[PDB]
Amino acid sequence: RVVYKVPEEQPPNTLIGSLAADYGFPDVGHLYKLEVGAPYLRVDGKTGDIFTTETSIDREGLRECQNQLPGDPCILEFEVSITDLVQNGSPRLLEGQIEVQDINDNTPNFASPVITLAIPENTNIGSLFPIPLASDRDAGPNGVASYELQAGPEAQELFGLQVAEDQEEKQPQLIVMGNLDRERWDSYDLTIKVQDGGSPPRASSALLRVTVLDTNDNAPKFERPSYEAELSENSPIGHSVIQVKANDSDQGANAEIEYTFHQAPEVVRRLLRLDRNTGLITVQGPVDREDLSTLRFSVLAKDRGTNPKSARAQVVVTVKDMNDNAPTIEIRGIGLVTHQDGMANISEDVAEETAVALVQVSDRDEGENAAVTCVVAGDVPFQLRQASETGSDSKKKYFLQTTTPLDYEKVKDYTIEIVAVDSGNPPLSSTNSLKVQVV
Amino acid sequence: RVVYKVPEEQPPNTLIGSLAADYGFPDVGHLYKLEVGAPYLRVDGKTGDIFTTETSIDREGLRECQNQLPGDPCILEFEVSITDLVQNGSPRLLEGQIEVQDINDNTPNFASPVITLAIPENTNIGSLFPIPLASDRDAGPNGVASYELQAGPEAQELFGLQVAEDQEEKQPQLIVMGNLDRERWDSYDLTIKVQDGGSPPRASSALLRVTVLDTNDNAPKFERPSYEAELSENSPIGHSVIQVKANDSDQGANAEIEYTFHQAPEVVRRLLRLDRNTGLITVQGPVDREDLSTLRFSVLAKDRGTNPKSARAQVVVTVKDMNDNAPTIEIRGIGLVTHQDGMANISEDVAEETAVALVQVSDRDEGENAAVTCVVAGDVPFQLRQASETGSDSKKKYFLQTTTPLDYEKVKDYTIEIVAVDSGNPPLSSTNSLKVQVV
Ligand SMILES: *[C@@H]1O[C@H](CO)[C@@H](O[C@@H]2O[C@H](CO)[C@@H](O[C@@H]3O[C@H](CO)[C@@H](O)[C@H](O)[C@@H]3O)[C@H](O)[C@H]2NC(C)=O)[C@H](O)[C@H]1NC(C)=O
Ligand SMILES: *[C@@H]1O[C@H](CO)[C@@H](O[C@@H]2O[C@H](CO)[C@@H](O[C@@H]3O[C@H](CO)[C@@H](O)[C@H](O)[C@@H]3O)[C@H](O)[C@H]2NC(C)=O)[C@H](O)[C@H]1NC(C)=O
Ligand SMILES: *[C@@H]1O[C@H](CO)[C@@H](O)[C@H](O)[C@H]1NC(C)=O
Ligand SMILES: *[C@@H]1O[C@H](CO)[C@@H](O)[C@H](O)[C@H]1NC(C)=O
Ligand SMILES: [Ca+2]
Ligand SMILES: [Ca+2]
Ligand SMILES: [Ca+2]
Ligand SMILES: [Ca+2]
Ligand SMILES: [Ca+2]
Ligand SMILES: [Ca+2]
Ligand SMILES: [Ca+2]
Ligand SMILES: [Ca+2]
Ligand SMILES: [Ca+2]
Ligand SMILES: [Ca+2]
Ligand SMILES: [Ca+2]
Ligand SMILES: [Ca+2]
Ligand SMILES: [Ca+2]
Ligand SMILES: [Ca+2]
Ligand SMILES: [Ca+2]
Ligand SMILES: [Ca+2]
Ligand SMILES: [Ca+2]
Ligand SMILES: [Ca+2]
Ligand SMILES: [Ca+2]
Ligand SMILES: [Ca+2]
Repeated sequence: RVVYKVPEEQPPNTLIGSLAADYGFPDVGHLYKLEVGAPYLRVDGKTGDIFTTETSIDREGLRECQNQLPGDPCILEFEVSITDLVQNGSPRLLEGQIEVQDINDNTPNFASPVITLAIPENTNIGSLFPIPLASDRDAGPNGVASYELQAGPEAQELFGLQVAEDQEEKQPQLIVMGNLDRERWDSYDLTIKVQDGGSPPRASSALLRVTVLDTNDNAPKFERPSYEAELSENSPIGHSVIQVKANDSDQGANAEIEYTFHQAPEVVRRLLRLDRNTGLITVQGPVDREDLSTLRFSVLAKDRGTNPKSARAQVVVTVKDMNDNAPTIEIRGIGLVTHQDGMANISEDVAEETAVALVQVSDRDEGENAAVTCVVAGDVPFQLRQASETGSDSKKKYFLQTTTPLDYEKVKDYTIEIVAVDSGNPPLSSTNSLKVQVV
Repeated sequence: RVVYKVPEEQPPNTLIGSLAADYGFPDVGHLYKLEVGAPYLRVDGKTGDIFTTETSIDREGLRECQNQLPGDPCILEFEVSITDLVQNGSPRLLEGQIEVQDINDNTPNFASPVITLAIPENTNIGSLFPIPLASDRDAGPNGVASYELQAGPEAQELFGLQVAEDQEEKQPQLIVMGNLDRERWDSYDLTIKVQDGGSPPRASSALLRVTVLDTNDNAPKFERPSYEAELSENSPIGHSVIQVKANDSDQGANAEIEYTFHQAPEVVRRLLRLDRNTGLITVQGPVDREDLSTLRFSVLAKDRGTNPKSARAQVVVTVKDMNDNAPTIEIRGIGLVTHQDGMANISEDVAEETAVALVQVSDRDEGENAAVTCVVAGDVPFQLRQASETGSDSKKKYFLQTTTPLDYEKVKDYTIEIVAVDSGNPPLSSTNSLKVQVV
């Protein structure tokens, strides 16, 4: 009817207590038989002495106390029946109770010998991150008592050990104490150590890995800020113009880049295609220099981050000239010489070095492809003389003057064909006529 | 019945000849009427004098002599009838003939005031190239007599004027006297001048253009002889590896280049694609560094000439490592400790710092992705000690030794789980077990 406090895991045949403190007398005509708790306990039979056995009483692994709360003790009950050896025929039944005293026979440890914590790279100082707890099958001071953060020099002054001391359970926590930057270090090796509070203390150690996640904190940047390239007029579709490239220090989709035309006039969009993945600018239209000599635009690199960061680069492509236009001869009336549908009305009186018509010839190409030379065909008395001076210009003009004295009778009409050709390869030629009619 | 030689284009009423040399007498009872050649000739009627008219006799443009050969003269016949004025009733019929003497009234000229000759750029010295002839409506010395080649300084000492003097006709010819090279000059401006042989002489001048055709005499050349590039393991299909570029000084199809793998092992062909037109090498397979750390090959640029000229360029791509392989834990028997299906048979006698098994852990990645750390899980009396020294190698090995004194009774069997993790981002972990059974 009284309780007996006993340590667990005692050695066999350890005296727990004597019922001498109870009502019976020592070895006095009473048989002490045990009826309950047979596996663990054992009685002297003659005396009221209780003893242990070779089946060690284990607080941690005994049914009676498995799902228990911290405050409650581990109890196992027993029933010792005493029968008077004087043949009196009425056994007494003494109910008894054992409170198992705990002892530090279990080590605290973590579910896994390694722990992986994931911390965004620009988390503000003071941020907390929980660590998986260590469990101790023991109770009281023999349970989890204190953690400790063992880290290297670099890791020190970045991470600290703060512990929520909530009566529920020890909550360990990693406090961020410095700025992280995945583009500098993306892995840290901490070591966490746990101990229990009974002496001598038990301990465990798990490796705490801290990897840092990527934030889109870096925008893309182009190899060089601006791009130059040349491209031949009338190039074949698919011909490669230039390749633009930018790279981003981030990781994953925060560094995956896509290229797109930024503020490109329609005229350029029609003629150029920009492969968004490879950043390759190729031709997709008729590159005609005479329409546009040089095309300018800016390309945009955008990383695939949720809040994507941009980057701009200027690019200019100069179009190299091709000889795809022939010279053009125009004939018009100089001074008082009216022209109409390619005809002229002249008298045979003013006949020497007299300008009849003014011819201007011009070629839309560049340089040697517009270096035009012009002459008069056949045998007709009309010289082409240098009209005026534009320097060394590609377009020139000539006085179409007379070289002979004319007479209405012998010569009646004319048909003059002027021929022009450019110094190209292949060369291009044009011809234009003029029927000077005399009166 | 006699012939009369007369120049053409005479002035009207020019005395050609008198029939006084014939049988009749001057103005003696004979009427001289003209019956043939009315348009051009005219007779005095009283005398036997023949005269011209205002319809000028033209050798060049008269029907009687159009399709004639050089030797033949221009003839026109006439019939003068004489009737005796003494009423004798039997007219005599005098047949006569005029040979038109030629005079230099026509200028030699070319069909076109400009002539375009096409000369391959590496034609050997001495090669001949015909020039269109000049035509002269005149005949004899009044016809084409001599050409002349008027050229600039640069053109001089490259081209000469040689003339086939075949009795058929003057054949002008341009003789090549120096090496041409379209990659140096692709256009030349000669001037050809023709004259006739009657004095004063007539002349014409046509511009003779000489353009040079392209021969595939230049092979392509790469921007730089060799190419380096980096490429991340397991890159997405289509990702741009590098762009190779070569250019050729020729023109047209002799400079159009196509790029193809030259002597590339199949392993590289499976993983890389080379766009033959743009020369862009992109990814088309699983880039696995552990299979090949760096891929080397050579690319070929071939111009589209009929006899195409080649160009080779070496290229090496180093594969950047990714953490796509987890560490591997192997457990094997050290010394006299036989292992079988992950078991061991040990006695509790040798118990302190006694190697039970040998563990070797290794990661196929590189650097931090193979920087492995290894530990023992849970609470079990077995320490991992540094087995031996490979320096700072990525693969390590540990003695799996005992840390406590064992006894067959209290401890009966074990299950040890070794855990390994690499210093990657993300990190990869592996685990391997070993059931050491005691006897
Ligand atoms: C994004 O692109 C830029 C520009 O290409 C990269 O920066 C460049 O990286 C190369 C490779 O290391 C550097 O080459 C270095 O050159 C110096 C001499 O200039 C030499 O001493 C080194 O041994 C090395 O060969 C280059 O200097 C550097 N340029 C700049 C302006 O930074 C950048 O690395 C790329 N991004 C990533 C994530 O790789
Ligand atoms: C085929 O590609 C080669 C290599 O890119 C071209 O040769 C290069 O042409 C550029 C453009 O003129 C040259 O730039 C020059 O640089 C010098 C200083 O190095 C500067 O003083 C000049 O004003 C000019 O900017 C470059 O030097 C030259 N490199 C070599 C090795 O020749 C070549 O032109 C291309 N083929 C064709 C037909 O264009
Ligand atoms: C020349 O005069 C005729 C006569 O009326 C006229 O029809 C023609 O248009 C004139 N041409 C020029 C160029 O003056
Ligand atoms: C241990 O001994 C048992 C007994 O036969 C045997 O079956 C087993 O294979 C042995 N294992 C080792 C690792 O020696
Ligand atoms: Ca216990
Ligand atoms: Ca404990
Ligand atoms: Ca305990
Ligand atoms: Ca950062
Ligand atoms: Ca980042
Ligand atoms: Ca980014
Ligand atoms: Ca054009
Ligand atoms: Ca052009
Ligand atoms: Ca032109
Ligand atoms: Ca007149
Ligand atoms: Ca004539
Ligand atoms: Ca002539
Ligand atoms: Ca003549
Ligand atoms: Ca050449
Ligand atoms: Ca060539
Ligand atoms: Ca070529
Ligand atoms: Ca791989
Ligand atoms: Ca790898
Ligand atoms: Ca790895
Ligand atoms: Ca023993």
